[PDB]
Amino acid sequence: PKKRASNGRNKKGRGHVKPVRCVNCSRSVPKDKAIKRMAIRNIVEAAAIRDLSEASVYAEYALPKTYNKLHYCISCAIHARIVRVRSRTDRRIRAPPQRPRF
Amino acid sequence: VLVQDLLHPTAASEARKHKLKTLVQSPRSHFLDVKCPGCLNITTVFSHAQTAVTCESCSTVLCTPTGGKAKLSEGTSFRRK
Amino acid sequence: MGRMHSKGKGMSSSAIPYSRNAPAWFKGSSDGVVEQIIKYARKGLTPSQIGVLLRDAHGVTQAKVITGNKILRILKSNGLAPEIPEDLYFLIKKAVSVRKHLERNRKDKDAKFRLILIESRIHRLARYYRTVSVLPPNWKYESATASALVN
Amino acid sequence: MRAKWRKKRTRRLKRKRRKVRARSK
Amino acid sequence: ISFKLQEEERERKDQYVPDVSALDLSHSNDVLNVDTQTAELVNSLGLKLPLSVSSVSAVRDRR
Amino acid sequence: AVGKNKRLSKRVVDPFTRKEWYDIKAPSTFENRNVGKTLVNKSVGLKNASDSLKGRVVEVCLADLQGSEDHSFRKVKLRVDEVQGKNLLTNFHGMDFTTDKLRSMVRKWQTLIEANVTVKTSDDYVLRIFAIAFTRKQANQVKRTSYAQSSHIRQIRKVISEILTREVQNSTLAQLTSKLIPEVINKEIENATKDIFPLQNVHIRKVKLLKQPKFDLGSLLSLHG
Amino acid sequence: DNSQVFGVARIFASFNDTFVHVTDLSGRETIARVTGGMKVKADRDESSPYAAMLAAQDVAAKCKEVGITAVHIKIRATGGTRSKTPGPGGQAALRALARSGLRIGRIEDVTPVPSDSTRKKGGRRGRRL
RNA sequence: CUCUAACUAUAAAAAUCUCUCUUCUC
RNA sequence: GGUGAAAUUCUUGGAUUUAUUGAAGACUAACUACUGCGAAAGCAUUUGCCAAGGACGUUUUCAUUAAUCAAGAACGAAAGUUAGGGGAUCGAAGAUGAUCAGAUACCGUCGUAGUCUUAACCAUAAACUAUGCCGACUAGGGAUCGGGUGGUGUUUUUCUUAUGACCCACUCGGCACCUUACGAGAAAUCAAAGUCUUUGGGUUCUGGGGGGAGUAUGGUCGCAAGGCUGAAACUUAAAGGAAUUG
Ligand SMILES: [Mg+2]
Ligand SMILES: [Mg+2]
Ligand SMILES: [Mg+2]
Ligand SMILES: [Mg+2]
Ligand SMILES: [Mg+2]
Ligand SMILES: [Mg+2]
Ligand SMILES: [Mg+2]
Ligand SMILES: [Mg+2]
Ligand SMILES: [Mg+2]
Ligand SMILES: [Mg+2]
Ligand SMILES: [Mg+2]
Ligand SMILES: [Mg+2]
Ligand SMILES: [Mg+2]
Ligand SMILES: [Mg+2]
Ligand SMILES: [Mg+2]
Ligand SMILES: [Mg+2]
Ligand SMILES: [Mg+2]
Ligand SMILES: [Mg+2]
Ligand SMILES: [Mg+2]
Ligand SMILES: [Mg+2]
Ligand SMILES: [Zn+2]
Ligand SMILES: [Zn+2]
Repeated sequence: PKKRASNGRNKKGRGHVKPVRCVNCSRSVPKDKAIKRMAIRNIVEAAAIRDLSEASVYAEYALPKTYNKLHYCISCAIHARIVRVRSRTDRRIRAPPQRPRF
Repeated sequence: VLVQDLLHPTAASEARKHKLKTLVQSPRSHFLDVKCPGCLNITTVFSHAQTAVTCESCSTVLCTPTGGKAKLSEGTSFRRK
Repeated sequence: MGRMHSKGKGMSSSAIPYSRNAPAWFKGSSDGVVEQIIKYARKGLTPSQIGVLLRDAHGVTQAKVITGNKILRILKSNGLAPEIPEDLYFLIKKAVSVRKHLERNRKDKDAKFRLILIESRIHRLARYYRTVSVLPPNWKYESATASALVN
Repeated sequence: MRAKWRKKRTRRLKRKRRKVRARSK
Repeated sequence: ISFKLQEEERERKDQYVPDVSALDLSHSNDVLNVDTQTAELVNSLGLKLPLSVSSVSAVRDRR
Repeated sequence: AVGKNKRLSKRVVDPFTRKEWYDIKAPSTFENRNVGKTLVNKSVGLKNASDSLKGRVVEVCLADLQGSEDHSFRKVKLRVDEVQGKNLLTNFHGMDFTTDKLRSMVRKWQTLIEANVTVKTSDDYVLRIFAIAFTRKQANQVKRTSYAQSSHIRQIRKVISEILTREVQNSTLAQLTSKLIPEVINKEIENATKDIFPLQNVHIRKVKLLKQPKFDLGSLLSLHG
Repeated sequence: DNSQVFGVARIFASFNDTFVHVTDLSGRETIARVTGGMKVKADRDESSPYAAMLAAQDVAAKCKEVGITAVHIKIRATGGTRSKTPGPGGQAALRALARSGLRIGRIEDVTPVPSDSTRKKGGRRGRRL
C-alpha cells in the first residue's frame, strides 16, 4: 500500500528528473530522492583554532570555511546515520529536527 | 452562510468577485475622453485598448497596448465616460 | 474551459454588457458607422480588426449594438465578405507557416505534432463551414492549396 | 521466481524452437 | 500538596483588587490612542467616546 | 611502507647546493611590489636559467599586494617574462576568486546570473571576463524567495556584457587592472541594473587571458619602477 | 614584510595516503614531497592522522633546513568525479605543519570540482556492500 | 513586546532445518 | 592504486603527486525548490534565427462549429538492430586479483559491444498519480508560479514623476500542500477515491477465483530482437487486499 502519499520522490508534476550519484556508494538516484545535506564547516576545527591563530601571519585571519552539498543515496542515508526510520504518525512532519541549537 | 442573499449581495462583494461571475455579468472596463496637448479634439478611447490610438489631426499616440489596460502618453488629460 | 486540442482550462473572455441598445453617451450615427465599416473593409481588413478599430479609436462598443447588424453581416450585405471565412483563413496561414518551418528542418517533431493538431482543427472548421454551405461542397484542404489561398 | 526471469526463460525456449524451425523451414 | 494556611494565603492574595483604576483613561490625561477605523466604529455606534486618532503606519515590520 | 616489488623498467647529491633564490617584482599598479622568492637551479652556460624562469606563473592573494583585507578573497596570477639578474619582473597574467568566497555567495533561494564575454582591450591583449551577480531580497520583502524571471535575467546579462565590452575596449590591462583593484566596474554594473533587479553581490571573477601580441618591452619596463 | 620566505604547503588528502607537498610561490619547483604512506607500515593507515602527522613533521624539518619559514596551505581533496570530501589525514597534517615552528598564511581549498562531467565510476546501482 | 549561527567522522565472513495443531455453553 | 583487509596493476627508462599549457569526446555542477514548460516520453551553459503554445486582458469577430471515441494515424524513456562518423568517461560480455566449502556473484583492476551522434528500424518500461477524458456542485487555512486589476502604501533616483522591485487586498489559471469528517471506503486512506440501495450528466477502454499463461496455435507488423491479437485441455480451495496482536 501507499507508505508515502508523496511517494518519497517529491516530484508531483514532472514525470522525470535528472538523476545524481551517491557520494558514498555512487547510486544513480533521482535528484529529489537523493537526500541532500549542506555541510558547511570550518577548514580548521575548534581543536586547532588556537594553534593556527598563534602560529599564523596576517593577524586575525578570517579563517575561511568550506562548503559542500552532499548528495547521498538512500541506502547509505539509512546506514550512514543521516536519516532515521520514523513512526508512521511522525512521518507526517517535514520540518527539520527542531533547530539543533539556538 | 446557511442563510444569505444572492439576489441582493453587497456592492462591495460585487466589485470583489470576478467578471463573468456576478449575478448578471457586466464588464469592468469603461471608455475615456482624452485630450492631447496638440489640438482641442476630444478622442474616445477604450480602457483596455489594443492599438496605438492617435488623433486624426496629429500623428501622436494617446495610448499604448499593454497586457492589461492602456497606458497613456504622459501628457494627455482624460475624463472617464 | 475546454481547450479543444490541449489540456488548458482557462476562461479568459469578455462579458457583453446587459443592455443591447446603444450607450447613452454615444453621439455617432449608425449610417456613419456603417460607412466606416465599409471603408475599413475596402482597406483590406478582416471583421475582427474592423471591430477592434471601432472599439479603440472610436466610441463604437460593438456594431450590433449601434447598427443592429453584425460586422460580417454588414460586409455581406454590401458584398465584401471574403470567399474564405477569417478564422479558417488564419488557420490555413498558420498551417502553411508550420509546414514551411517543417520542410526547412526535418528533425523538429514537436512542430510536426502541432501541424497535425492545426490540420485537425482546419478539418473540423472546414466541415462546419461546409454543412452551412458557406464553402462549396468540393472544398477541401491539401498541400499547395493552402499556399494558393493564402497567396 | 521473478516474472522477469520466467519471461527470459520462455524467450530462450523460443530461441531454441525458432532456430530449429528456421533449420527445417 | 496543599493545606489550610497555604490555601488561605492564596485566597487572600487572589482577593487583591487595586484601589487605583487601571481603566477608564486614568492614565494619559484622560486620553486614549486609537486609529481611524475604531474611531469610525465609535462614530457609527452613535457614542461620544473621547478619542485620539493616530495612523498605524501600514508598513509592517520585516521581523 | 617498504613493500616494493622493484619492478624497475648511488650517484646521489643534495639538489639544493646547485640552487638559489630569485625575487618576484609586481606591477606598479599594486602597492606591495615585493612579492616573494622563487627557487631556481644554478645558472649553466649550456642551459641558462634566465630562459627557464620566463613563463612562470606565480599565484598571489590580492590582499598580499595592497596590504588591505577588502581584497582578501581575490587572487592574481603574475607571469614571469623578463629577468634583470637576481631580480625578475612580472606582468599581469590573470585574476580569479577564492573558492571559499564563491561558495559563500552561491547560496540557495536566489538566482545566480553569469555574464561571459571575450573581448580585445585597447592594446592587442585578448581577454575573457566572467561576471557573477545574485538577486537580492528587498528590504521589505515579506516573501522569502528572491527569484528573478528569465526576462530579467536576460536583460541583466545583456547589460553586464555591454558594460564589460565598453570598459575593456576603452583601456589596457594596465588601466584595466588599476580599475579592477577598486572594483568600480562592480559598482557600475550594479547601478546600471538597479531598475531591472536588486542584484546583490555583483562581482567580477576569473578575469582570464588568451593572447599577447609580441613581447611589449617598453611598457613592461615602464610598468615597473 | 620581515622577509618571511614563503612556500605553499599544498596538502592533498584522499581517503587513503594523504599527501603533503610543499613548493615555492610559482609551484614549478618541488621540495620535500614526503607523503603519508612514506612513514607507516599497515599499508592502510596511510590515511590515518598519525601518518599525516609524521609526514608533516618531516616536511617541516626539511623546509626549515631549506630556509622557508612560512607556508601557504592549499588543501585538496581527491577531487574530480570522486567523493571530493577532505581526507581524514590532511587535517592532522595541517595541524602538525602549524605546530612545527612554521608560520601559516592564506589557507585555501583547491579541490577540483566538475560541472557534472565524465560519468562517475560504479555503475547505475553503484558499490553494493 | 524584540532576533538568522555552528560543524564532522566505521560498512570482514554467517549455508541449511522435520514430524504435529487439538470443543467453547449461562 | 585500492580495500573490511589484501592482492592484480604503474613505477630510479623516475611513476603518484608539481606548475603551465595542448588534444579529444561527453556533461551542463553549485543556483535546484512539496518551483516551471510540454500530449506523453522528456526538457537545465550563453547568443541569434526559426516557427509553435498554455494562462491572463478584451463593450473584438463566427454562432454550435462541441465531448468521448471502434477503423485509421503522429510522437513514444532505456535497452537493442543496420549502415557512416567519432572513440574522453563509465562500463553487458570477456581477462583476471580477492572472499568462500564452491563464487566464471557482490569488493578491485583492465576491458570490447554500448554509452555520444547523421540517416533507417524498434514501439516495449513500476511508459505510476498503479487514480481515463469532458462538465456541474460541495469545506475551512495559508502559502507558490504566470497574468490582470486597485491602492493617497515602501524603498528605490533621473530634480519629481514612468517603469522596475517589494508591501496590502482581490481575481483567473497551474503544479502542489495543511486541518477535518460533516461525506466515501474492507480498511491504508481520498477534498476527490465525495455528491452510489435516497442507486441514471456524456462518453471510451478493461476485469469475472488461482495456476496453466500472456503459453500454443492462427493471423499481422519487424531484417532480427520481438511487438499487437490471443484460448483450451488439465489442475486447484483457495490465491490475493488492508489492518490488529505476537
Ligand atoms: Mg512494504
Ligand atoms: Mg525523500
Ligand atoms: Mg503538467
Ligand atoms: Mg547493506
Ligand atoms: Mg612526474
Ligand atoms: Mg549550470
Ligand atoms: Mg523556473
Ligand atoms: Mg484505437
Ligand atoms: Mg541508444
Ligand atoms: Mg557504429
Ligand atoms: Mg565477471
Ligand atoms: Mg575468480
Ligand atoms: Mg565489477
Ligand atoms: Mg575502467
Ligand atoms: Mg504493457
Ligand atoms: Mg498501467
Ligand atoms: Mg481466471
Ligand atoms: Mg497472470
Ligand atoms: Mg506467431
Ligand atoms: Mg498483506
Ligand atoms: Zn549510497
Ligand atoms: Zn493634435
